[PDB]
Amino acid sequence: APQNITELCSEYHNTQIYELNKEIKTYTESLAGEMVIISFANGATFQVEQKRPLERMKDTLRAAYFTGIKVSKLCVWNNKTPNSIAAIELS
Amino acid sequence: APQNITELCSEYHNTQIYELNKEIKTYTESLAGYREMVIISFANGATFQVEVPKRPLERMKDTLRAAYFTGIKVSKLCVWNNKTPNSIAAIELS
Amino acid sequence: APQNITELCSEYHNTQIYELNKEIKTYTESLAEMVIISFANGATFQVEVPGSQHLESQKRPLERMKDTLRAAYFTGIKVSKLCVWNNKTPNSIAAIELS
Amino acid sequence: APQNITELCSEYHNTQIYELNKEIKTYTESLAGYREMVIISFANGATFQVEKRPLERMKDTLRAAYFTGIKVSKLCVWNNKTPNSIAAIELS
Amino acid sequence: APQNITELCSEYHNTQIYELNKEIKTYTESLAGYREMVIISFANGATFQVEVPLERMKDTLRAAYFTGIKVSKLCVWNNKTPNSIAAIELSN
Repeated sequence: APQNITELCSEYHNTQIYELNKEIKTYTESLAGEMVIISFANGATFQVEQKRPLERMKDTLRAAYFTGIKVSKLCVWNNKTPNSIAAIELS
Repeated sequence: APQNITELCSEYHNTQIYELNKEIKTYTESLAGYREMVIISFANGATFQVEVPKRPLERMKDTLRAAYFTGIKVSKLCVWNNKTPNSIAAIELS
Repeated sequence: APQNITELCSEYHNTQIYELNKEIKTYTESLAEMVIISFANGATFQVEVPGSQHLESQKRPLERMKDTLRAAYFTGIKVSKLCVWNNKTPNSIAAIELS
Repeated sequence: APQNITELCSEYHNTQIYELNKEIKTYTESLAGYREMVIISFANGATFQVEKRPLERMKDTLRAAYFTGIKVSKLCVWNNKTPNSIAAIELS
Repeated sequence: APQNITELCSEYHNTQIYELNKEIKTYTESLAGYREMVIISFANGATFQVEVPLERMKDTLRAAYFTGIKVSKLCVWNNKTPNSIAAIELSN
């Protein structure tokens, strides 16, 4: 089984790794019958997107925001606007 | 999809942005049958709630409670202009 | 609609406001369900049971309230006011205000 | 209803109160399934377990007490089990 | 019933106890169908995953990561790779 985010990210289609090593600057959450958007100080902006796994990821990004912990890497779907998160590495 | 709260707000009917840039002064929660009511207010008196003008509603309530507990600044709210307290459609924390 | 705990409290039957401005001194939890909180003055309150108070009290909201009260206890944050039902002993919590 | 842990503990068959006033020294948990346990131990060797949603809640409370170093004041436990099974907890 | 992680680990088949006494250096979570994969790593390269929801264990590891609390021991199926976690002990 894949051992890290780079290996995991290769298993998906239309994805790439963003290496950020930064805390989340802005956290946005909206009712969508919830969409979650995060941005970083350099302006990189990502959205979340299944029920259960998506709630866990939304909780993780929310907690990261409130605690100011560093996001190391994201694996994202690059055919989406903003790009959609497949995996997260905190380190 | 829009990547900021201003444009997201524009996609709902009868909503507006309030720019706050301050921490929640009071957080109130009450039993209301199948759901809890959750009301927040700020130092200038602006009062807002979570209520549809399910799971996502719960998530919003938890975000506002966490914001209250931690004293984190609320940057913006997109709210519906229905009731006072106005219902929250979106939140931005920065 | 009501916009604060005082206005909300008047919508229920058999309630009162309790003015606290204190952190929770004692948190008690039992699985045989019951959550009880107490403050330095001896003021003691319980969380309601699902299906009580004309169905104003139901399982999922109560779980959320239990979460809030436990967080308040652990973090030492002040409870400003409670809206409490007086038809139970200890009085049971309808609403919580944190400030 | 009971107003404290002593009153509630008196309501059940084969329970007893242990007074601790100590922080949790060790927290152990296994995966959901038939072998799922949460086990807590204190400095003096005293060890307890949590044997639906009330069960979830109590496990969460113990885990948070460990993470934070909050003192456990009292436990109401069934002592027809080893480790004794927690019926109620008092934090103070 | 078991009273500690070693006794708990012996209720599983082909498990071992990996002693660590270290904080988690990296936390990775990823979307799969029906559940998220969760992978943790330590500074020495030791890498573990949660799999047989297993939501409680996932919550515990994430909280350990966020708070920097030490993971004392893991009971793992050490035939899996990365090894899958059956139980965790938190101690300092």
